[PDB]
Amino acid sequence: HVTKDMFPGPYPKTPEERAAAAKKYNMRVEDYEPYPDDGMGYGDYPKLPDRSQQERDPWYDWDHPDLRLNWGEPIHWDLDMYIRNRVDTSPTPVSWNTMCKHLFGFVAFMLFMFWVGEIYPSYQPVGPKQYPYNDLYLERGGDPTKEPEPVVHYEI
Amino acid sequence: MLKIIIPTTMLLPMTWMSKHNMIWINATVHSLLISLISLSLLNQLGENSLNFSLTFFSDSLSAPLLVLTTWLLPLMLMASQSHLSKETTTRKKLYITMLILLQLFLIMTFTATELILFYILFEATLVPTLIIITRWGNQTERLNAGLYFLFYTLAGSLPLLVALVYIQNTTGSLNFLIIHYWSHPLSNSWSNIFMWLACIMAFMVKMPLYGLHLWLPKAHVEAPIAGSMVLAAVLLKLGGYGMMRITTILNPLTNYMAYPFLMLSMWGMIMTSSICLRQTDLKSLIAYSSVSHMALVIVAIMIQTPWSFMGATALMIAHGLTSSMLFCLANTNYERVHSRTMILARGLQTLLPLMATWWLVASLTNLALPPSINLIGELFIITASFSWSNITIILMGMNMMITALYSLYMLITTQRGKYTHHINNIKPSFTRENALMALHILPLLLLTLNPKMILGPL
Amino acid sequence: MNPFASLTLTTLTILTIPIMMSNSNIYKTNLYPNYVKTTVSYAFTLSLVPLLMFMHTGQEMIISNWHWMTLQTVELSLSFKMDYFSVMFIPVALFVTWSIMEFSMWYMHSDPFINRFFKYLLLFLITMMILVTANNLFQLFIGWEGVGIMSFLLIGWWHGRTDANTAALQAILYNRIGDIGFVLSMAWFLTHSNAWDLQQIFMLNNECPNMPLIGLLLAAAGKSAQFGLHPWLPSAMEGPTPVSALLHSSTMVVAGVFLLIRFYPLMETNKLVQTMTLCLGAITTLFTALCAITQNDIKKIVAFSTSSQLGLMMVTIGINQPHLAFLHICMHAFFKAMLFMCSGSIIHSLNDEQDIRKMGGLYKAMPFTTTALIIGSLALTGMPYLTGFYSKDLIIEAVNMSYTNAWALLMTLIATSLTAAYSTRIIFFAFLGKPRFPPLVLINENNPLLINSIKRLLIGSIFAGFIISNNIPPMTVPNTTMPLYMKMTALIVTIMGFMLALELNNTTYYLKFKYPSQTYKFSNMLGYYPSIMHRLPTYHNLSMSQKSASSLLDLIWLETILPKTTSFIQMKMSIMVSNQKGLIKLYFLSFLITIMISMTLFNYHE
Amino acid sequence: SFPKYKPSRLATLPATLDPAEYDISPETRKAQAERLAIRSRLKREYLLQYNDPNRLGVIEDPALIRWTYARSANIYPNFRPTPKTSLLGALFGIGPLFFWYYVFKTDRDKKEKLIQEGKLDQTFNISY
Amino acid sequence: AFSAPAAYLTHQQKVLRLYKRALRHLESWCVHRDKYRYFACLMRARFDEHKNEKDMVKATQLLRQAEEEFWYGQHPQPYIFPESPGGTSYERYECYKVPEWCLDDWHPSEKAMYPDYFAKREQWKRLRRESWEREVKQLQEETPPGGPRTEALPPARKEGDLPPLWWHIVTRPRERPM
Amino acid sequence: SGYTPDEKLRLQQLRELRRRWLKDQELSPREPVLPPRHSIFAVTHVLIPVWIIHYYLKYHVTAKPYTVVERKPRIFPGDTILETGEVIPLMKEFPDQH
Ligand SMILES: CCCCCCCCCCCCCCCCCC(=O)OC[C@H](COP(=O)([O-])OCC(O)COP(=O)([O-])OC[C@@H](COC(=O)CCCCCCCCCCCCCCCCC)OC(=O)CCCCCCCCCCCCCCCCC)OC(=O)CCCCCCCCCCCCCCCCC
Ligand SMILES: CCCCCCCCCCCCCCCCC[C@@H](O)O[C@H](CO[C@H](O)CCCCCCCCCCCCCCC)COP(=O)(O)OCC[N+](C)(C)C
Ligand SMILES: CCCCCCCC/C=C/CCCCCCCC(=O)OC[C@H](COP(=O)(O)OCCN)OC(=O)CCCCCCC/C=C/CCCCCCCC
Repeated sequence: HVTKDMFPGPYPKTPEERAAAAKKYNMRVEDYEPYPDDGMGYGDYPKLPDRSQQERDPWYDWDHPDLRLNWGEPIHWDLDMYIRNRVDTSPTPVSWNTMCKHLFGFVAFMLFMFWVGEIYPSYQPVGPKQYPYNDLYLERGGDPTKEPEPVVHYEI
Repeated sequence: MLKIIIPTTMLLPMTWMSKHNMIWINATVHSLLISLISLSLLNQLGENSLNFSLTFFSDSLSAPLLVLTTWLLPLMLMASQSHLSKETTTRKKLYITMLILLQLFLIMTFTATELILFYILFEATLVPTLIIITRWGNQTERLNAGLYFLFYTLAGSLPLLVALVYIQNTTGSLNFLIIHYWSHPLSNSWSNIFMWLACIMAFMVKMPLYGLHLWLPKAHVEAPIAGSMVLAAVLLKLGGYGMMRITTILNPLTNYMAYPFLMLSMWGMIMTSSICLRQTDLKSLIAYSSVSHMALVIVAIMIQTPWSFMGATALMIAHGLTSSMLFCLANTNYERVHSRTMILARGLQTLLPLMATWWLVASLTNLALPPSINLIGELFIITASFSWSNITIILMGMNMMITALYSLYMLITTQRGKYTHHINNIKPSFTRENALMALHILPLLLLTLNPKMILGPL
Repeated sequence: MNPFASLTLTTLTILTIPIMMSNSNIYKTNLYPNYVKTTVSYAFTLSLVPLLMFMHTGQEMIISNWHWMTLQTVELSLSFKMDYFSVMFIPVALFVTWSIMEFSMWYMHSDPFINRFFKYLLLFLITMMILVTANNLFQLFIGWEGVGIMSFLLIGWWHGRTDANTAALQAILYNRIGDIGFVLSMAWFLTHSNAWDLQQIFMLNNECPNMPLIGLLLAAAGKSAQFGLHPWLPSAMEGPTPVSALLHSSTMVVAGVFLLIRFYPLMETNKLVQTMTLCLGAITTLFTALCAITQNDIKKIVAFSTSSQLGLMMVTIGINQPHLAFLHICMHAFFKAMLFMCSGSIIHSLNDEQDIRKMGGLYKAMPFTTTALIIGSLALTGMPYLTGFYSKDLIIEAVNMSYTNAWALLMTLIATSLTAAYSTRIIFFAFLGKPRFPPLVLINENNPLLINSIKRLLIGSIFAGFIISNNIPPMTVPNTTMPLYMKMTALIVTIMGFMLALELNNTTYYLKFKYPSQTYKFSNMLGYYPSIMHRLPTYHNLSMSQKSASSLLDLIWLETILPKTTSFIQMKMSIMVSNQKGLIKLYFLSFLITIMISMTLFNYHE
Repeated sequence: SFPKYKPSRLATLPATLDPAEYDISPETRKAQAERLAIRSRLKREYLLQYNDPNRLGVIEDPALIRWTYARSANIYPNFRPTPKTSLLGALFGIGPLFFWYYVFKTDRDKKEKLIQEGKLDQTFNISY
Repeated sequence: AFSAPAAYLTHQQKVLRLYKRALRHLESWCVHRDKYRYFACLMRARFDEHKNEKDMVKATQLLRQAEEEFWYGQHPQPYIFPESPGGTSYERYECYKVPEWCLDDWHPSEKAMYPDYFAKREQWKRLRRESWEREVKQLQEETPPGGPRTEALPPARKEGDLPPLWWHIVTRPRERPM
Repeated sequence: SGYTPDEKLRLQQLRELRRRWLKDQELSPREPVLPPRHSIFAVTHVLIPVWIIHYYLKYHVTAKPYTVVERKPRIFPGDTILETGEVIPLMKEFPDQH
């Protein structure tokens, strides 16, 4: 039972068109604001604030408690992105651009330290391990018809 | 193979002579019997095909497709009788007649020995589908969908026809056996390039290829449930079957004519999988899923290896079953709530547990959980692509990550969470719907038990 | 006929019987959980016999029983490998599952769907056995994805809760990132060695190249929650406590490590992949042990401890000691499952409270749980002659005495100090001091199921190290000579961690309040890794998949080029052609023009 | 006094840190009253049908229908070819295709050249 | 959750909410009870130090500074009650909640068990059917001409009336349904 | 501060109705009107499956080559072979670093 007028229309130009659009979307005129009139195809649909559903008050009696939505209120263009099973934009205790610096610094420092420790390795003061039968020539792949150069170990 | 064709033609007057309240029972019983008869075509040889006559033959590629068609007809009948209860007797008989004619055309298409007969039947399948969509669809968009379904197909197939007759003037035959035995290489000229394009584009638009796929979401969303079932399960596989038949005369041109189509298939597989992540209509999500899986099939056919051909056959069969099941699952909810918006009805596991189990199994087969034949086909195609180029594992890998995501997303949106408070008309699942889901899903696992029946002639 | 093969097959086969009975008149009664638990106990007792045969004569087998399908030259068959790893892991997993099922009989007593829970637990166990005993890569992949799906279902057990569904999907996402590498390894092995089974792969790869091993390492990093793909394991604590004790602490999450243990002949011949594995394990163990020391949820602390121990296992694999890593898996299962069960006992006693800040003095109020948790913590820290000693101590000594990256060694030592630190945190905040829970006291651990399960795992945590170490053949060369200070390194660093943690915890009794430092904020908020990595890539991916893939391309430009342009052109030409006034003057003039043109253009040229 | 918190797109500004709610005007109070009135009217309209004993089915929501229609059917009628639209379409619909074509063509040319020279180590490469 | 919200919060309401939040986060920092009591008394003294400020502008400036200090010094991992919106058992039992109208679809064999319960259910349904029209009429009378301005609902005022829009509040599933 | 009299009264009425509804959820003593050996576990769950598996392995699986392959037993100096009866000599006169 939804009339054609109720359905979303083109970008509004005249203030009367903006008032009609705000009435259609159940909004105050001073609160209603469309997307910029480029060719992207937004048309009449309002541009709501970019907060996710996690930021909504959980102690309110929402008509849909899991979605935290009320019946009849305008729905954000990107609601399915913000369903709170998904992207969260909630305020953090530590500023963004400070979490990023700390995380990147830690990761880069660990990478550099691993490279340094690779080119300054650690080992015990011992010589190479000695194996009896010409470094086990026959055991590591055979080739018994080549007579390899003998490998000899002496006592010390 | 008239022992399968004639019983369907007999289904026609049996439906038109039936008593007004026995049409569904008779049609379902005899459709199931015809499927049982068609089960005998799976006895195939290792060297050549079953050459029944001068007109019809059966290969190891077409026999599972025929079995799938004959098995899909009774499922379509079961799925259709709910929303057609208010219809008049004559219109119900006309709907069943459309379904029967579609089955007959598909059966003759998959077994034609000549390419022009194949073309004629493969175009004849258009009329019943268009009539079903534009007459028994629910919304006003169906008309537009029908137009998009028609011309997109014909703009691809009219050049092919020309090429076909041209070939018959050059080699003297369009018989597939003669064409295979007397094959000659295609030189590198502009004429040969345009012949290749004429021979390929119709099947490309049938798959559909990414960029030529816009007809599919419209047609598969606006159609009634049986229309969507037959469009996703069988009619998309016409392109793959035709491509695997026609590629025998296109070498060695394919070696470099496949590059734009390979790039389109891989990138558009990523793109359609991504599109599935932000979809408000549940049917459109399943349609874009079909597009991604068919892009995989296109890659497999284009790289032209035995492993890729086996993977393509397995993937086509598995996708047919899985996508038909998913469309039926979405249709149950639509019939309950009369809306296709995915977030309208939520928490359905609390209200319908067995249907939730069916949803879980269907979404598990969609993401190709091993050892399902979905996974077997996908893995064979991925291995062949890796042999073709080691970098493909990137794109394919990304696809495997995205698919599961959107698949589980669908499940989590419909079955989990809390139920919508104001929706109070969700009745318990009928025996018919549960039987439909079981008759979809059990053959999938049974085929997993014996996978060489869907692996094709290679 | 040498009962080894029959017994090994029967152990796995009898686990599926309750699955087949799940549609009988035992799944609808209250006797189903006991039936499943008894089946698992019988399976463990039966599996004890092939282990004895192996310990006597070192008997090993492969059984290729069913031929599934054959490609042109590649044959795929249902084959089981019954080597030392399988016959050692099966009894340990069965023992832990038996204890955890008996525990769940008491923990989940009020759940209306407890039968489905046990059915689910058994399905996970079956998939894990399929993973462990597989002889070809396809069967292993079957087990891999089976345990992944079972973990997804068990994490979202309370499916009306949004966070559980989010955590389940997160686990699936990270595991799929690992599955990419698994599939890469499978494709490389089939196209280069013409096989997916282990024997031919070992024969045909004497010097394995980088790509298959890097794919295997990516799969292992996904499955064992290493630093790049770590966050899903702590979030998997959304499930019930038995799921955390079984799947996400001791049995399933070692699977990735197990994978690298399976392919150790190939890893033995590649230095670069070994170095990558060592560095990945070192950073993982350090980062997770550093996150664990400030957490307030007990399940989170135990999960980060599990992740740190998995990092230590990866380090052990990286220094070319796979058998030590397998021994550590077996040792860690016991006390990790016991620690999770003790945490669950505390949670159930305090009305489902999980914050340690609201747990006061349980040392006297919960004596048996206190004893079990103390023994488990001592075993986890490698206290001498307990279960954890016989693996962790040798791992630390082997890391000390090898030609290895020095930074990885330093991070391993710091992590093994932080292990004792967070163990001290758990004990100090949960058991010492004065009560901090609500005044209505319902503390009660007097239930035979809980006591018996924890007691079995406790006997294991005390004696299994000695028993297993003295009954296996030596597959490694012992470090007989070492400087005394490097022989005591693990004990010394554990003692320093203990003392420092005790001091910093004792300072909390003072009447002084200070705002936290940035280092504490980094530790508590998990390096900010979930804060950034779960917001920026997800936002960009979803926003691009709407704005560009769906709207800009599919709904606008693809429409614009082919169908809309055709419609526009045809409509304009129709308007041009059909709009004539119907005046004979105009088109008879047109006829004259046509006649003249046809006489000049076509007729003059003959 | 204390280090300042600065908001970002994915970590927004808290309400208690918002200057706009600390300097208020009677116009703002009137706007808040109007907002609450609109919300209350919608809530009453919904609750009247929700508690109706003779109501069976789905309470249709015009906002949901508007959202789905705007996301699906209202997009093309509101599209104009502009420099931004044309540039973004060309980039995101053509650039990836040629990027991947160049990558794959280079890789396959290298592999083919290696195969012609007979140095690729194709031993045991039976299945393809 | 039960009370209808107002159009805005007053200054006193904001001060009290900040006081509760600050005390909760301080308890999160001060784990032990005696230390928490000491610092909570200090916080209460700091709060009531500026209780008698007659200049409202200075009061809101003080509130602003206090909220900035709270955001700087908040516990990143504060204690949450297990069933609170951030707790570990927040929506644990929502999957066990089944709406009452589902009972209308039970097979008569299922309803053959529990006869007395379904007789009581029929009585409740009769009461709701008899009360609906009076509820609607009362709402029509009591509503101002320009629509309602708050979400508050009136009580019953007549002889045997029921408070309008009571069915879905009274027939809540439960807090622990199964 | 506090409730207004209207809010208080509505709360009392709703509370009375809700308490009645919760009381009505109680079950009368007859509400669930239902309409109308020791060691057998070790036999049906261990013995029968092991019989089936042993039969299948002994007479079907091992009827084809290379289906059950065991790694060969270890041989040490001083051992005697069961089949041939051959003995293996000792180990080269240990230097005896006692
Ligand atoms: C004998 C030969 C061997 C020699 C070994 C070395 C010799 C020295 C011996 C001792 C060495 C360490 C002693 C303890 C450390 C201090 C502990 C502490 O908590 O101090 C309090 C203080 C914060 O306390 P708070 O905030 O008031 O506590 C909050 C409340 O108490 C809230 O209270 P709560 O209840 O929540 O509990 C808080 C919790 C935790 O509280 C915290 O969150 C603080 C975290 C501190 C512990 C972390 C240690 C692990 C270090 C790994 C670092 C790897 C590299 C990372 C690089 C980052 C790159 C950006 O407290 C604990 O549970 C205990 C913490 C750990 C105690 C056990 C210590 C064992 C591990 C370290 C010693 C190893 C011993 C054997 C060594 C074997 C080697 C051969 O921590 C610090 O400030 C110092 C931490 C050190 C961080 C240095 C990183 C650099 C920072 C500036 C960066 C410069 C940027 C330059 C420009 C770059 C441009 C790109
Ligand atoms: C939306 C998706 C629709 C479906 C996608 C279909 C994909 C079709 C793309 C066709 C693939 C290739 C076609 C022909 C092969 C080579 C094309 C050419 O670019 O290559 C060079 C050709 O050289 C130059 O490029 C000449 C061609 C330039 C004129 C062609 C116009 C292309 C401009 C783009 C128009 C868009 C077409 C698609 C409309 C929708 C190779 O040099 P050369 O060796 O000498 O030619 C080989 C043939 N010989 C041997 C007989 C001589
Ligand atoms: C290999 C090619 C691809 C590699 C991966 C690249 C990044 C992939 C980006 C994935 C985008 C998917 C978008 C849609 C996902 C669904 C939405 C979603 O997941 O919701 C976010 C959800 C909610 O966050 P919570 O913290 O749990 O809060 C809930 C409690 N309130 O969290 C998530 O699940 C986010 C998971 C995304 C992970 C992306 C980052 C991983 C990057 C891995 C790189 C490291 C590689 C490791 C190498 C190992 C060494 C060999």
